[PDB]
Parts: sequence; structure tokens; C-alpha cells
Amino acid sequence: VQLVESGGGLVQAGGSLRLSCAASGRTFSSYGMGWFRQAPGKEREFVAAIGPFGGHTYYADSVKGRFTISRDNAKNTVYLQMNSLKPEDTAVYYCAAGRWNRYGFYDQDNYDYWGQGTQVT
Amino acid sequence: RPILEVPESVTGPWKGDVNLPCTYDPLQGYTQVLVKWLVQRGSDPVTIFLRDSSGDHIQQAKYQGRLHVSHKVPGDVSLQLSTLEMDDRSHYTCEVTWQTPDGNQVVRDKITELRVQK
Repeated sequence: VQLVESGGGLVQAGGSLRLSCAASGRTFSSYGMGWFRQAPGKEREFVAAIGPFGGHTYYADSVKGRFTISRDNAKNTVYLQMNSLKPEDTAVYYCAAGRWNRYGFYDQDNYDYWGQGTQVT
Repeated sequence: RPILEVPESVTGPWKGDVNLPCTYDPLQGYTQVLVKWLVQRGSDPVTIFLRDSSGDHIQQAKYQGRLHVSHKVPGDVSLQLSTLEMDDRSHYTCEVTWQTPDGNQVVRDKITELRVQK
């Protein structure tokens, strides 16, 4: 299994980035998929998640409305649409896969596979 | 934490017995208040078993007499199906609800894929 993120880099305030996570090695349509972030020093925080079997979306209150998670099951990829980038969002963002269904999507411990992360500023 | 330990997949023998393990390490001051097992039907999980304050409840007659859930060891809520049918093949979800020390409820679930081999 690999999860590979992309789409980060450098941007100033109020801008819009788009993150993507290509998942390789399972049929991840039956996995819940999630986005987390870790700003230097700051401990890793939950951003957004999307459940298996079509299913629902879930977001942190800090990024809610600004950010949007989506998934393409044919491409085995998950996305994160990030509008209105406040500078505190400067972190590495990681995608992750787990076998939760409708609960526990915020819990880092619930995820079995992690990407390398894409740096966002 | 807490998280459930459930295999990615389980293969059972046709017309035999299968165990779908679901365990967790009991947490200090966490009270188990609900156990559910669900079977996936498209985008909808469908409850097939409930353990609550009045005991165990099998919600479909197809399972009565052949679905049982472990209960002797705290933290082990594994599901056993007897006389495995071809069409028992599915994704199954184990779901546990606890009362927490801070007074809230926390829920965890985890999915396994059940395969039936001829």
C-alpha cells in the first residue's frame, strides 16, 4: 500500500489550493478516508474525512466551510478543496485510510495507512 | 483510543462456522453500553445484532439460531455465524458505544469483509 499526496506548496492568505491523495494497493472504496494536518511543534490535528460505501463527510470546526473532502473511487483517490487559506493552516497535510464506517473518523488511531504528507503554506 | 481490533477480511467454510473477531482493550472508566453488528447493503449498514441493557437481540429471522456474539471476556464482542451461506458474503461492521469518564458517549466501529469458500 502507498498513499501519495500532492497539490500543496506555497500560497498567501485568502488563496485556494487543492490537495489530492492517490491510493495504491487495495480497493479503498471500502475504507474510510481522512485528511490530517501537523503544524511544526503543534500536534497532528484532524481536518476532514469521508466514509466508505459512498457515505458521509466530516470536518473539523477550524476548517469547516473553507475545506471540502471528496473521493474518486475509480481513480482510488481522495481530494481536499481548500479555500481561504489562513496562515495557521501552514502545516504538512497527510491523507490516511482506515476501516471505520461511520464513527471514530476523527481519531488518528483508527487509521492503518498514512501518506508522506504535502507541505502547505 | 479506544479502537476496535477487527481483521481486514475473514474467510469461512460453506455451511460451516465462522468467527468475525472484534476486540478492544477495556479502558479505565469507560462503560460499555451498546454493541451492534451491521451488514453492509450498498451504501446503508443494516443492523443484524444489538446488545443493550435488556440483553441480545437478533433483528432478522434468518439469523436466529445461528448468530451469537461473545460475551464472557470484557472487550471481546466477536460475532459467530453458524451454517455459513454463500449469500452471507458481505462487509460486516462491529460497533461499540461507551460512556466515558467525562460523561459523554464515544462510539467506534470497524469493517471486515466476510468471504465464503466452496
